[PDB]
Amino acid sequence: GPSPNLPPGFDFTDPAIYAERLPVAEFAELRSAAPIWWNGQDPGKGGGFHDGGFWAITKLNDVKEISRHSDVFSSYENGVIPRFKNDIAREDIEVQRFVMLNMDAPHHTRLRKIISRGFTPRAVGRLHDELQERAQKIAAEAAAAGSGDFVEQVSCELPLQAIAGLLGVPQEDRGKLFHWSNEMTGNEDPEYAHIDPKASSAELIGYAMKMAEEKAKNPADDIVTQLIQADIDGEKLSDDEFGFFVVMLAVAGNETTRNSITQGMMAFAEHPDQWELYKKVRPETAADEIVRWATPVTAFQRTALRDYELSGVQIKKGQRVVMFYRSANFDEEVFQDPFTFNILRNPNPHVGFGGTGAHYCIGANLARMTINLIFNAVADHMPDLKPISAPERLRSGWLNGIKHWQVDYTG
Ligand code: HEM
Ligand SMILES: CCOC(=O)c1cc2cc(-c3ccncc3)ccc2n1CCN1CCOCC1
Repeated sequence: GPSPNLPPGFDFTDPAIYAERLPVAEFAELRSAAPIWWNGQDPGKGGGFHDGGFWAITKLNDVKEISRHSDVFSSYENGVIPRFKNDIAREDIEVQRFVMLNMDAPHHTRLRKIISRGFTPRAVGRLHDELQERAQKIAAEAAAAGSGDFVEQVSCELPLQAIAGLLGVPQEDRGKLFHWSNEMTGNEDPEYAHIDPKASSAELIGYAMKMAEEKAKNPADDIVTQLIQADIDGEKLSDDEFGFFVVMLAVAGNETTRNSITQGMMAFAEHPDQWELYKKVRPETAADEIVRWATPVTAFQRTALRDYELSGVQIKKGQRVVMFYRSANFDEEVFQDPFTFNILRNPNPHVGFGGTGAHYCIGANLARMTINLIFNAVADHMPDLKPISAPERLRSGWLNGIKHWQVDYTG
């Protein structure tokens, strides 16, 4: 049929778009008129990839099919981040293959099995009481300030305290850990143009290898002991593997959950009836609707290892496919009234945590618990908060970020 009604040269990974808005109408146009669509990229404008473009994947069922078929659609070949600075060196993309996220089987399979010791339901549930205490304090301290930046005073700290608590990081080191974590993303935004994620990664790995050495000497009530201890078949994280895991956690669990909190509260501000129902019932289904609505990871990519026919479209070996979770989470064929914010939506088969498959977010339930604890604390301590001014968005081609949002906690 006809081509989609998009501006000439539109690129759905363009950071200049996301600094201003989510391209919600453009995604809906692809879903209607071209659900799998070749997004061409001009020479030098591919965000670190130099292959002419990629396939835009806009439907939830296609996102799931790609995610299940990891034997064909590789994470390792080009990594899963679909946009960097246009001048990034290929070596700086390939160095990212040392984190589990950018590995294929069998290397990913081994690493995932070991790391799963650190994300058992018991390990995550063991954080519930401390994270609930920290959430209440964060909301109380924010409310006491009267007004301020909701992103910084409500959204930022609890995700970072969740990473620190999972890892057993001493309190005197958590300032350093949070700094390194915050220096890992956003470097295409002018506000963060001076951050040095390579230097931060190196500092994190060095810190993490020292922690691995020390925690072998004395096991503690952390997951670190379970990670670096050989099983019957001698499987464990080496010290440097633990380091690359910490680098991966510092990124994976920080600005993702943060942006679900900020955009969850933005949704509540825009849907007062849902906020009144939340305060009354406190339904934990709200966390999944908040993740669906916030879709903190706009997109991850894969690379075809062989020719593959997807929904009538011939994907060719070597081509990239970009899974736009932000489109799939509003797919009219899957969700009843996708553009209604409904905190009771159940079941909620969103792909905010990815499509079901080998790389499905291992921190999904830790993320949901963090969200539920902070929004209970917000409801307890600042039930009448009202926005002061519009959110400032993050210039990124794959992360859907809010840098700042002024709020009157008093109302
Ligand atoms: C709302 C918050 C979060 C969102 C939206 C999110 C989203 C995602 C997505 C989209 C993926 C890729 C899934 C795929 O490719 O199929 C992923 C993977 C991953 N996430 Fe999360 N995540 C969140 C929170 C967290 C937290 C809190 C942690 C840990 C503290 C975490 C750890 C990981 C790890 C380790 C992976 C890699 C898994 C693998 O490659 O096998 N995430 N996440
Ligand atoms: C060798 C250092 O490992 C990285 O670098 C790295 C890890 C990482 C993890 C995620 C991630 C996001 C969401 N869920 C799970 C994982 C995303 C990006 C990641 N990176 C790349 C950092 N980049 C920043 C700027 O440019 C250099 C690369």
